[PDB]
Amino acid sequence: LLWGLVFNNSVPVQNPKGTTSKIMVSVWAFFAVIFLASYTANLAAFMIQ
Amino acid sequence: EEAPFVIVESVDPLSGTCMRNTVPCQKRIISENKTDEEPGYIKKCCKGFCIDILKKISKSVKFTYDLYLVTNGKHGKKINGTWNGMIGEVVMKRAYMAVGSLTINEERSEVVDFSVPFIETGISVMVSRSNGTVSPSAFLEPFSADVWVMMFVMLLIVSAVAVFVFEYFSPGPSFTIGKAIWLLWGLVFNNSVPVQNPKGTTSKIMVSVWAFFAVIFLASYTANLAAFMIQEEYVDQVSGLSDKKFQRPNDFSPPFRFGTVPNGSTERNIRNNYAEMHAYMGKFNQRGVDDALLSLKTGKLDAFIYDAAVLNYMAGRDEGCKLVTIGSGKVFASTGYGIAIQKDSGWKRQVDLAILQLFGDGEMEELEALWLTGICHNEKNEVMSSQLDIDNMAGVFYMLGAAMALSLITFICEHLFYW
Amino acid sequence: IVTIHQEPFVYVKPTMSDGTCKEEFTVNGDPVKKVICTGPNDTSPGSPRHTVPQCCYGFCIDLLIKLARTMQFTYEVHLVADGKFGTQERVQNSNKKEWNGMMGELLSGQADMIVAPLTINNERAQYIEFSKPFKYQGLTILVKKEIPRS
Amino acid sequence: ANLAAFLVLDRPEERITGINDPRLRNPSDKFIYATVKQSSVDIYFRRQVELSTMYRHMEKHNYESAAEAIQAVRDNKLHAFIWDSAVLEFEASQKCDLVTTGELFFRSGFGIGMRKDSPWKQQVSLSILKSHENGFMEDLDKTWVRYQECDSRSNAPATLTFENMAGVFMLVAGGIVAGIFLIFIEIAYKRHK
Amino acid sequence: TLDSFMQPFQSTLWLLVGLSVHVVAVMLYLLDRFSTLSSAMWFSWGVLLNSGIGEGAPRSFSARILGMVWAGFAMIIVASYTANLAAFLVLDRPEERITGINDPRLRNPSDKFIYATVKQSSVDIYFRRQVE
Ligand SMILES: N[C@@H](CCC(=O)O)C(=O)O
Repeated sequence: LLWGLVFNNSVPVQNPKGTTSKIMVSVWAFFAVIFLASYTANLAAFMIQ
Repeated sequence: EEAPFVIVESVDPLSGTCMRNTVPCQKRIISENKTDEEPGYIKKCCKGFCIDILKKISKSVKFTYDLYLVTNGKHGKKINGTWNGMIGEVVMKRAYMAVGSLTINEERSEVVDFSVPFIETGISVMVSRSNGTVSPSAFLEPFSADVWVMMFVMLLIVSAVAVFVFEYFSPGPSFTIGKAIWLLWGLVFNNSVPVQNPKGTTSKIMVSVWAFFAVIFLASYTANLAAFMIQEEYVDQVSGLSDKKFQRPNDFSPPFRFGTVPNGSTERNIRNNYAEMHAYMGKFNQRGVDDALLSLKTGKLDAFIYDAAVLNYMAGRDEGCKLVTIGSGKVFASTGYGIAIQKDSGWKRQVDLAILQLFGDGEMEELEALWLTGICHNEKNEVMSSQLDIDNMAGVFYMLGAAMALSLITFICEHLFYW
Repeated sequence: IVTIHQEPFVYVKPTMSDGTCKEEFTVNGDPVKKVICTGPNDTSPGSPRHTVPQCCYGFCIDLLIKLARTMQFTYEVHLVADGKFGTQERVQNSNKKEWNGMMGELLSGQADMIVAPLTINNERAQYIEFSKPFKYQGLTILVKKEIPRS
Repeated sequence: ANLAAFLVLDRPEERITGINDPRLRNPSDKFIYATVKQSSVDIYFRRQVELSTMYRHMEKHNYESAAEAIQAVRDNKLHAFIWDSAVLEFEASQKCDLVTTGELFFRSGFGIGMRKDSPWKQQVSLSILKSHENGFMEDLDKTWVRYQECDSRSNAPATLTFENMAGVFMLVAGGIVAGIFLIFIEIAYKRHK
Repeated sequence: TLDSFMQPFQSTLWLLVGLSVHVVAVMLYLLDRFSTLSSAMWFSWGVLLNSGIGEGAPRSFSARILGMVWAGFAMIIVASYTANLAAFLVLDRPEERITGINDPRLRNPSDKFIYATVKQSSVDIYFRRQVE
């Protein structure tokens, strides 16, 4: 589950049950969207030089 | 003594002389006690763009010159019929030439012969730069309404015909058109609105191409959104000295105040044409360029009328960048400076020929680059470090407002249709 | 008075078949004022050496009409044959030096005034008198837009 | 990341800027420029000895009139045309395929010519000085010089048009003609199995 | 570059986007019920967090219309947020330092910009021979 969310997504996965698990998954998804917006800021510059 | 066309420096602290590229000026003070007499004999040194022009003239017309400062008036106005000041000093035979920032109008040209102009000059209002808002509904800017409606009709057509015939031809409830519209909206929107996937090879084949189009659509869309969510359009306060805001200040919510320095060419030019404007300006008359500039900066004034060249120079060479001239370089009654020569003289032709030769030589450009360039004269630097305020996002919130209104009306519509 | 063709200042449109300029209104709503000229033919005086009445109007013509109204004189405007602004040919081949074009026509006694975009400099002001500038300007360069199709 | 990079920040920095720019200093045969023969710009252009060689290039080709020069630069023949500020500005305003670039130099207005001695020369000066601060010249300039046909080149962020939208629309619409073929072959395979 | 990750967006914007999710969730739940509640709240939270939680979608018509545009609103928000944080993470630096000897800063020296050299040396001699 945690690999797909960080990777941008779509690898089919089965979601857990329980409020605490979903609460943690929400923060992990926030970290994932943070991670992948910084990552793709200047990739074109690093793939050219 | 004024803007750096001509400037006066005091005596050297210990040398008792004046440095290179400098000519000594005489100043006479008569503001002391009138007991016996005091002809204020003081010697300072003059320097500037205009004294370089005088030097270049006198280095080719072959004469020598003494300098002397006027102590009667700034530039000279007709008070009771006696011209007093620089024009008065020229017409009273006490001197011959007048060099500096003298303007060419009808009266002085009628009383004193003028040479060809060597610089541009005119009337221009200078105001403090005001803040500008961002254009709402900018979220739809990096697109065209044409391609918007094209995406609409394309989605509708392809979804309906393709997926309908694909689900009906090839062998959970049956595939309703509601599922068809719901699925295709999520894929284009980047995703996650939960949806139930169809069955059949042709439907998945079409969904693959639609997902490719969706990923295409949203990578072009998010290419320069930051640039479109930042740019703001400024607005000019007034078009010029022709709108109702300047000509008729009586019918105005809290009154717009403007004024200028009296006893000058612009004052007479305004008094001759605009009566009520000058009558209103009489209350807010300033007493100097520096005092008026600081009063306009602090907020006590919102429009200043003066000569265009010196205002442009002050806007360029200013601490930081706070104020700017209106119209971005507009000039009303575009006149020029010059050199006053006594009536019925002979040096006028030689002076004009020397000035035209200096023009044809190109030295004027070098002198301007040396004495007329400004720092803030360059265009504004790149705009960065934005904050993304509530304006551009409320522009999008309006969509949720309209959608909630539509939902509210459709609810009661369906409730009435049920009965 | 002699004038020269210039894109923004003076226009030269052919007159109507009757002999009068086709009165055409402007965008502001005022009738455009036009004067009839006596200009050379289509190309030059070289092969078709013949003058033809044409129609003239523009900024210089309006200023000319304003002056003629304010100081009450009359005029008969006609174009210049050489079609050149003016230059002082001082070639030592013919042992003589003289001006050509508009200034050559003015100095020779053909005309009395020049109402046209005539500049001001040393050589021209040496021989004739120049009035106060009626518009300030400069020298610039004109190119074609690249229209980037990257 | 790469498709946005070619969709933004791609344009020439600027055109020729200065009069002393090295391209005009050393004129080659690829970069062509000229002016109108027998005129003041050529006189001032032949008095600058420091660019005398450039005048040689200017001596190569000189047109007969400014209209011929604009017609030449119009049809991709001449690259740069040096002329007056007002005429070129009005041409760029009306004719919307050309752009004036550079800073002004050798500034000299237009004056009415006249004879060596005449009373008309004495009072036309006062008449123009009176008629220029009475709103007449500004009105004439707004009437005959101020048309403003095209818009401007305000900023760098440029919107999109129906250029690639047609391509992506064709790419989308292409799918169904193959989908119907695949559906027919699927029915054929279901018949055989 | 600031040491934070909430910098590209104002605080009031954060408060508004935090209230909007709750408002739309309550509206969706009420409309779908009176024409599933906790499920609607998870749906409204997951469509914004882009996470895979959220079991089912609403069956009401107007609720579907509202969710359809709420999803696009959340995506526009996420896209704008991603666009601004890269913009301050690249292309932010001074153009260049003083370049020329005749640069206007040295031409008109103020009290804020200070510069000096070694006394009794050749640079000062050549620096006092330039009368300009
Ligand atoms: N240059 C003006 C004085 C300054 C002004 O009035 O703006 C004059 O000679 O009268």
